[PDB]
Amino acid sequence: LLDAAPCEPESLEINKYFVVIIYALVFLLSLLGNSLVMLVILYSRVGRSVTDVYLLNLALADLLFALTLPIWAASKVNGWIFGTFLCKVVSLLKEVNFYSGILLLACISVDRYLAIVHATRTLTQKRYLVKFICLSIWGLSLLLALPVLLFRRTVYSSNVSPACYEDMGNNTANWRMLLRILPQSFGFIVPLLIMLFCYGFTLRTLFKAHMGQKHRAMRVIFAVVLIFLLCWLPYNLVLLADTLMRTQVIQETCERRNHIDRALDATEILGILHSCLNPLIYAFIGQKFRHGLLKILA
Amino acid sequence: ASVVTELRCQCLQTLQGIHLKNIQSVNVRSPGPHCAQTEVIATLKNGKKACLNPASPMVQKIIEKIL
Amino acid sequence: GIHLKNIQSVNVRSPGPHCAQTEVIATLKNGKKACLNPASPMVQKIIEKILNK
Repeated sequence: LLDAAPCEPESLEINKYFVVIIYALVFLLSLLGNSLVMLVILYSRVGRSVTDVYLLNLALADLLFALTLPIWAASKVNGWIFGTFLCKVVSLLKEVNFYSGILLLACISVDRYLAIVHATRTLTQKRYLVKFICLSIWGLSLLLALPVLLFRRTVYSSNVSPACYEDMGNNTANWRMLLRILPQSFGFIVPLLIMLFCYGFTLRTLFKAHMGQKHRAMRVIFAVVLIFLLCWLPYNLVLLADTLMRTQVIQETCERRNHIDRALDATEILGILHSCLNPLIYAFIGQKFRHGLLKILA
Repeated sequence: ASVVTELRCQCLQTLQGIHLKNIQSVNVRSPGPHCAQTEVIATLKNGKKACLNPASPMVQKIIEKIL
Repeated sequence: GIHLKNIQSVNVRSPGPHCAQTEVIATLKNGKKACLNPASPMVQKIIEKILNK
């Protein structure tokens, strides 16, 4: 059975060259958009509604994520040559901001559900706790990001360049697989369920009314849900496929390994677009923000 | 040289019975973040690579004979 | 006299045209490559312990 032999890794130049351009462009767009949103929200103190605070926190999270992007792009280029301390700090910041962004999208969905379906009831008054809810979300993100800080370091290998991986000891692979449950449960499935429920009932109540602007609201809700799905679902599906392959549920082969690695990298590139796109989908699609930005040009 | 998002075991199957007359060098990696098992990879004189079972006493004998 | 806890991997290169002496190269957790004396039994003990690991 001499067929067995090491599966040598393969690297391409085209992906290296193009990924840097993509990351830089996304960095520029995200920085500009978040700066605009923060400026618009902070410049005027009138009309500081709950959604204003939610959008401010989302913009801050996206700004930090974009600020962290360039080091990650350099790492993708040449591997993590930047030591251990920076690996820990940057991984912490990236994961914290990602978790906070997702949970803030979920919170905005909850707020819209409370403000539309339950408009007439007495429960809606529970939407004036933006401060404590946002603090709780940030604290939960920091709590969830701990494993990255505790078990991350550079790993030196012969086949591959150094990477800012996790080092949990002899059984590190299994523990990494177990820790992957958190990003895919508190990061994809739970927020997805909450968003689907809230927006489904919002659509149900909107379709039955006779308001003038109902159709535009329905289209905006569809756009938000589809953007979230397109941005995140592919990466999560590929990660689940990788977990199953490591668990031997699906047959493992060198060609499959290369395909899944390429898919992981591509889906990470795609999902990075969320930081850049958020300012457009949530904030700039509103009349108030546009009017305020036009005013501030004075 | 190359960048990989995640690390995997360098071997899938486990072969035994390599002739030292063909082996050029041997590499041994303890179980670390890369993988959950000890891996022995032998590079032959013709450029081919092979994977050896750590539990095989023959593999240990070959390694010590190399040393 | 490299401690076990710092050794990540060991590579043994047999004699060849480019080198007439057996070489033992230890890659440490910190990424630095060190040369070990093949005649030292400590290297063999390290290899045996790693294999039993």
